[PDB]
Amino acid sequence: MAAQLALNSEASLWGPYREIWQTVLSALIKRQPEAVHSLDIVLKKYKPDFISLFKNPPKSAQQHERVQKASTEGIPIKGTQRTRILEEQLIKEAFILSDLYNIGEIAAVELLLIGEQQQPTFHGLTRGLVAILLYWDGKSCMAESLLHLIQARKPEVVSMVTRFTDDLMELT
Amino acid sequence: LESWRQLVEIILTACPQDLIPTEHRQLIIRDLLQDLHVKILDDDAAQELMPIVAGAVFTLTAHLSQSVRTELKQPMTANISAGFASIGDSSLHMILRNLLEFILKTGGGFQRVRAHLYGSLLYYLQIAQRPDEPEDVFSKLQR
Amino acid sequence: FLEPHLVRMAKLNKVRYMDLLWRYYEKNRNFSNAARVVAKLADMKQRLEYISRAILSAKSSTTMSTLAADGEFLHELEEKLEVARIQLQIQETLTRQYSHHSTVGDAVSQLDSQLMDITKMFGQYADPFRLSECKLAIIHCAGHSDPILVQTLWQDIIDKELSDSMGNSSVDRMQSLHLKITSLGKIYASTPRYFPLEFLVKYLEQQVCNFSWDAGFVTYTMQEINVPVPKLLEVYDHLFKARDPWWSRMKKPLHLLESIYILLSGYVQEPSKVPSYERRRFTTLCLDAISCYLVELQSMDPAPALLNTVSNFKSLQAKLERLS
Amino acid sequence: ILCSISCNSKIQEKIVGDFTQDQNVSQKLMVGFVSCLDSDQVKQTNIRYMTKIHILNLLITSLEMKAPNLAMFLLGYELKKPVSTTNLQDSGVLGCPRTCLHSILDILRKGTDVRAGPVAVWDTPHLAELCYQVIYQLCACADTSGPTMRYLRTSQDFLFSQLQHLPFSVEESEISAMNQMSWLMKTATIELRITSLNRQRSHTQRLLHLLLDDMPTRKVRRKILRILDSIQF
Repeated sequence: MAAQLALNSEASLWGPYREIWQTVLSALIKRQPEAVHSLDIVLKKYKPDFISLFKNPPKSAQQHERVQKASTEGIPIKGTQRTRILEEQLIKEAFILSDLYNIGEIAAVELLLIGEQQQPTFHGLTRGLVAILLYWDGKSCMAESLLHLIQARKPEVVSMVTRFTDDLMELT
Repeated sequence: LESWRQLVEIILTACPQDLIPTEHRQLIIRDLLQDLHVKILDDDAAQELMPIVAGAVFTLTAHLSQSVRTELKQPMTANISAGFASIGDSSLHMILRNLLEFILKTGGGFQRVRAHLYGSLLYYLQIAQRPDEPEDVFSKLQR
Repeated sequence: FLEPHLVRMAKLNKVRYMDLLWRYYEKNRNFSNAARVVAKLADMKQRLEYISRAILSAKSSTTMSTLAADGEFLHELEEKLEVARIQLQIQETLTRQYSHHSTVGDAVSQLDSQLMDITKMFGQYADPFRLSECKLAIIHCAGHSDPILVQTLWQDIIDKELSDSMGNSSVDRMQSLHLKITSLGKIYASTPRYFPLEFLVKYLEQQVCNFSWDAGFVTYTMQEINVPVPKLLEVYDHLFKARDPWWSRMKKPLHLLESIYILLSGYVQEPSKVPSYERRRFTTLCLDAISCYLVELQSMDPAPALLNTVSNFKSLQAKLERLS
Repeated sequence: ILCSISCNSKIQEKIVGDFTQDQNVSQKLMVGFVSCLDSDQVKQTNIRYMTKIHILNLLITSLEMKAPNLAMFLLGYELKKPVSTTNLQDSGVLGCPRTCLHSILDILRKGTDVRAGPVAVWDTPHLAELCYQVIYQLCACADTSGPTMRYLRTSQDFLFSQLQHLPFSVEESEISAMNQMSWLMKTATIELRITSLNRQRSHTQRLLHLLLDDMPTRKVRRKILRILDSIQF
């Protein structure tokens, strides 16, 4: 507990997935040259997402002793928009469903709270099933972003974009 | 122009005199009358601007007559040169020279224009009649 | 608690601790923090190892990440690596020169112990040693453009090489110089600012007339560094038409003429050097140049070698006409 | 075909009765309309354009004729209660579907420097005239009169952000730029008239303070005069 407070700072958690899209949408679809200057910071700060959309890592029984008990000591979601103390049904979704397409408990709520936003806003779709749709819709935009990035790669930065896409092609 | 005209007239007159500096109110009426006169006296603006500027003139001078009828009332508690400071006799003539210009340009067909200025003319002259005893410069103004 | 244990110990085998920290971070999806910790470490012979380790760890930090700040830090580490490398090669050089210079060793230790600023480096390592190649590299990276400075640096490199090559046989000196020049050129080939063609060619030809070397040396060297034959021909023609009295004074105007001839003959023998789509126009240009050269050769008092050269040029003209 | 049906009058009542008969039918069809407006590919955007036009012209004509008519069902209004007592809410809040109100609000909100601009380039409203008429009819017919203005003032600050742009520089069609200011003037006029008929000083202050205080704060010509100089005669 006194252990994850000394970690002074790190950029963000799931805001990227939305901040990238608006930065990618602005740099590519909106055609802003001051955006592509910031894109020289976004494109590859979030390279582990374009490589593996909905990626996974490694989780063990020692991490269980960090979080102690989720109910007793609330899990530290480092970001939220609508407060919601989480139940016992979410821990059973953390241990099981994260052994699958692997979202994660903290990321299971950020998905529900995004689904809770468009629960009646999107037509005929209930909370749990909106979260399944905006999860596949976030990756479609995550891949449509990567396409429109490469379509542009063949007027100044074109020689910078081409040289960096050749090295990346040079992984497969 | 119609939209603009109506908007301005209505709103400005509808204000419940919340503006504390009346000098600024008369300054606003001053600049508005100057810019208006400048545009209408052009030779490339056909009768389209004849009535719509006429309607705006008839309104702004009516508010100005009430503005100066207020000036003859409000003494200076806020050294006797704070009542006629923002008025300007030269501006009272420049407005008059522009007004006589628009009456010359207006042909007999545009009666509505002549009608909105003739009423704008007198409201400028109810300013020159003496309710109280300005004193001599007002007298030479009629001259 | 592994993470804070690591952080605390690293703040208080710091290298080992921070390395472990960054590894754990990358595994636990925290490579940004890995990077930050690694850079902090870097900043905080043993120092040589620290620098090598710093470089390795920052390379691990930003594999693809183009984070402006971190990417620039990695570029600076590569430029710090540049510093290290240039320092060590030139130190070998000047050490072996000044009876195993002790001051060279001291300076190298200083350069590895801490990262230096441009001004300091320049001044200091100039007066005792004159590291012209290194200075050129430094200015190239920063973007400072001073044509005079660049030329002076190139001249000094050549002169130092020549001083060191005086002991060697003419052929060996020549070869070493060639190799060095070619390598340095390949580094700044794309940038014409840091490669003053006209000056370099002129100075080198002057050196050739002074040391009595082969006429075709310069031409061959330039063809090897992928300098287009049309461009080289243009440069040579320009130098010739400048009527520099230096050549007349060295009793070798005909030598320069023969060097031009050798370049041209080399082109004719292997026409593939020039691109296929430019061959016809280039041939026409050569035919004109040949005409003018012949006219001048004929305005000069006749001599047997002159007549031989005239005949050679006419044969070249005939061959070029047949080609076109 | 939908626009051609709207040509005649009393059918609006029968059309609404059909749409709202079944809960699943009223929702899907109305929100189907909305998502369609949230717009090879050269003719895709073109068709996406003409679709928007035929849908906006439909909403106008159906609105002037009758109330409650088709416009009342589409614009999130309740028909089981009189239109004057509807409580309009933000898209999603309290199970409220993103309506044709929340859709057009998003349309104008995106700082329309976009190349498309107002679709009135060759036609009718700059789609501000529609909003400014729905807001207007609300007050005229007393149907949710307070709600429309209240919402626009508190939730979006729509006029203060829109009137700050002053003269819209569409030289492509000075007919369009003049019309955009025309339909915007008739609205700011009735807005400040009615806010002042109530007792809102803080709102009225900020609004009129901006329009008139040309004095450079943190010779600059007044915003009201710069408009007049953009009107060549």
